[PDB]
Amino acid sequence: SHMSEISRVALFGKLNSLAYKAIEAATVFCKLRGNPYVELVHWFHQILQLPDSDLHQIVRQSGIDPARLAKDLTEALDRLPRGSTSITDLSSHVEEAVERGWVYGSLMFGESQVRTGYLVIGILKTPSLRHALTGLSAEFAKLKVEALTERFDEYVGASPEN
Repeated sequence: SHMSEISRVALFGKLNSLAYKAIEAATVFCKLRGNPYVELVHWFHQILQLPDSDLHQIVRQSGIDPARLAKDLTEALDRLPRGSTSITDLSSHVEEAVERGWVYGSLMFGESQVRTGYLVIGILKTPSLRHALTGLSAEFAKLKVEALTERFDEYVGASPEN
């Protein structure tokens, strides 16, 4: 039944419009490339294609080299398996990141929607997701979750997710 496991419609339904539209864009990109799963690297690459976001600002305020990050994400994308003839699906890590972003957004910040900065915090607080993230770029080892949780507004500045 619909009540055996948490549904994607409920889980992803907690995303704000920027994050959810970027899941959609990531799916379209993933499919064009023939990659078998929509992954964190597709989602983060699509978020960084926008004019601005929490992720842009967190990169800036954390002292990450955004050009290096862009290089690393492009290279990770180019290395994914291609020519998938299977039906595309979402990576388990993308589902898990939304759950952890909901936990921190709703409990730590008292907020009804998950913005991309809460996705970053939820990832950093989960060892398997943090390992996946740094696997995409060693730049993400520069993130400091204690700073990001205590000084969130300073890190996200004038992000449109405000």
